[PDB]
Amino acid sequence: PARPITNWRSGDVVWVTLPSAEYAQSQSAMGSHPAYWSEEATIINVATGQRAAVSSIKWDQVTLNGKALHKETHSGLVYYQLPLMGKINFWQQGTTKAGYTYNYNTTDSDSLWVWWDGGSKAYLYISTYTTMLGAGPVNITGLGAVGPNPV
Amino acid sequence: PARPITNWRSGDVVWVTLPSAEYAQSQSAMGSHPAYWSEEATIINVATGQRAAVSSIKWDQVTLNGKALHKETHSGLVYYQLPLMGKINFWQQGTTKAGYTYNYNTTDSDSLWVWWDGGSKAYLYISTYTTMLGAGPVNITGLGAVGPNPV
Amino acid sequence: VLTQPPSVSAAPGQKVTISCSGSSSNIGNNYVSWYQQLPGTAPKLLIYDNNKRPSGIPDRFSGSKSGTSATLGITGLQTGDEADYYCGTWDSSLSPVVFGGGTRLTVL
Amino acid sequence: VLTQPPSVSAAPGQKVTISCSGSSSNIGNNYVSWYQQLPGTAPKLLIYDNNKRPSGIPDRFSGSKSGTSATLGITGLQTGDEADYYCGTWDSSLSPVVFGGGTRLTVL
Amino acid sequence: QVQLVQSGAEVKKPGASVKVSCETSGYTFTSYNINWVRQATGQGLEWMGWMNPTDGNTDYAQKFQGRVSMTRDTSISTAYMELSSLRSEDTAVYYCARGRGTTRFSLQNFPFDNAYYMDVWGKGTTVTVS
Amino acid sequence: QVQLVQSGAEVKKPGASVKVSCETSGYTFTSYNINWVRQATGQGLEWMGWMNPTDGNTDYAQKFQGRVSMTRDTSISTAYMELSSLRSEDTAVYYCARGRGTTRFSLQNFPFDNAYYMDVWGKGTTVTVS
Repeated sequence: PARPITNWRSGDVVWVTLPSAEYAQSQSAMGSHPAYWSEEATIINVATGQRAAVSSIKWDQVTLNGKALHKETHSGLVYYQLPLMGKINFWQQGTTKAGYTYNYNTTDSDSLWVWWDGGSKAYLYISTYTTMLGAGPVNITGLGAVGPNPV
Repeated sequence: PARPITNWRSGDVVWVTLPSAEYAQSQSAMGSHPAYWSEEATIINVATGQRAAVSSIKWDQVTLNGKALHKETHSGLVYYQLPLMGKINFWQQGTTKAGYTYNYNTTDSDSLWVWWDGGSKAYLYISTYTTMLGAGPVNITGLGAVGPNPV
Repeated sequence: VLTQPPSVSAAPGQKVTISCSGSSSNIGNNYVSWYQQLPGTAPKLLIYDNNKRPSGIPDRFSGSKSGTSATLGITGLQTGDEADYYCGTWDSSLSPVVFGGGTRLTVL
Repeated sequence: VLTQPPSVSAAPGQKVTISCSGSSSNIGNNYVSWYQQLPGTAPKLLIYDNNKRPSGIPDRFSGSKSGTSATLGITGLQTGDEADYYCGTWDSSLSPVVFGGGTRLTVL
Repeated sequence: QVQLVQSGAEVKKPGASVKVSCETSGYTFTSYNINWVRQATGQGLEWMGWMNPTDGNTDYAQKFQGRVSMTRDTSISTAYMELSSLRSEDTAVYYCARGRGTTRFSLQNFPFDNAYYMDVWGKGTTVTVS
Repeated sequence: QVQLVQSGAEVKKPGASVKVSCETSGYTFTSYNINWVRQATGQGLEWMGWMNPTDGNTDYAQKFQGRVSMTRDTSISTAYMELSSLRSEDTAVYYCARGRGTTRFSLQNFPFDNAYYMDVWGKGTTVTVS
């Protein structure tokens, strides 16, 4: 027995890899702000050691602290929210070339937004400020600490 | 058998807590830039699950990828560098109010600088831009991914 | 600059609040500390940052910053609380240390 | 604005480089792409970002950005490499898409 | 795959206006800027301006401002360029391209870390004037 | 513990200058700014200026600029204040305090997230003028 990847609690550490990430100029579920996204991203729970592809997770069954994730149906597409404590730390994979989020100046907290089709097609989104790492596609690794439930 | 806390490889995840952190105006082993530092900091290796107090570690025996950490003897004080990939993610403990580093606009990578007395007295330094979390003392939790050896 | 009630009175066991109010460049942007000054004594740090208590200050004292106005709270009044309380914050336009007018906390 | 050699020649089996030169607001601050144009054909993306090859571009092509000057590299020259190569980057002062003068890759 | 099919060659008198077309396929049309690049025969490439095919927003180079109008038809997924007051130095091949990257451009709003490249090009449209 | 011992009361004629001392103990003197705060009898607190006791850098309020000079003596760990051109409205208690926080102040250099408070105070120096 081990805690599955669809089980999260506050204080967990999430490791996300976004191979061939595309730069989105304005993401709907961020307030129309830039983001990187990949179709075949991978999500890892660092403490437990469990990992799975983002596109192969039933995101309506993912629970944080035993409760379902917050969802936003912007346009006709449903975006799931995975809150973080602190900012999302993303850098170009394999290189020490870091990226900074849109709210680089503020004391706000970031979140991992996922679009899920309902079958097996999921996109992982990371809030960014500009094309500091490139216009895409670019391999990107992220890192974050799982935050509390937005109530 | 388990990998000790004085054993690091690139890609490890470090969880640091800085209880009652003081705001330093200019840190010598940062380019004379602000920092938060704590006397009773704790260091955790998230994947392995090992943790120890920063003041209880022989920092001349801490090895990254089998090689000793880079040291800088600014003034009469020796500071040990633990390189990171990406920026150091630090926030107020227990709250979702996140601090941001000095190089919040650059693609640079941060590091965990440790002053070690040679006995049992160690200070953990986290780069910061201003008193965005306060003048101190303030409980601060940090998060980072261990980077490659600076050659 | 930072406004503050001239005086505040309360029952010898009742919660009472002391509130300042500044501009965007005073309180909405920076942290506001509180100072206690007994009559005939030097001022003493009461609250630092926005809601943090120094070692020695009893837990009945509290503070909070909401907008451009910040308040000082008490849980229970005692005889030794009869003092003068001051606001202090950072002014990015005037001076790094600005104060309020003060407030006398009396008993009814 | 972006300087570029008018012509570049090399042996049919020799490594050759094509280098541009910009200002601080051209190359030192932004990413520089490379485009290949065969005679009588539309331009084709050769290098995006600074050293990134699209799907289809052989690994012999390479690029690198060091300062305000960036270069285009080749590992081995072939018959089909005889084309015209252009620089492209972001200019924060003039236009988001600026080009160089171009360069003809001939054979000796 | 993704394609950018343009119109045929045009012969125009000096003083008229030429409208060139660019049909797009294989991708969501209202997702990437449609660029226009000019190249005089014997000269290098020259960016003319992009156009966001979702709000009609366009941004011309400071040489054609007042002589070029870039429109859109999202129903048929066809981008357009118009060039009026055709001078003698306008005989050139006009290219349609799809750009990927940052779209916000101004004199001083984002003076660093700006990546934008043209991924898929057209075939060119030779517009001669005489 | 850390202490701030000041000088005794001073009586000055109108037009002279008063020097007020502040000895430091219990902590590294060249590590925190030394603050000076005035309080006229019957009036509230008022910041007079700080001084970095490691470079001599000082920052006065825009009311005493030209009448106050804050020096330092790191050998004996004593901070100094001088107030010249004593007017009638200068009879006040002068306080020595130790500040903790950001020490960089400019009109527009850091217009957000600035925390600075006075941690340990002196006992006051009653300076009367008449």
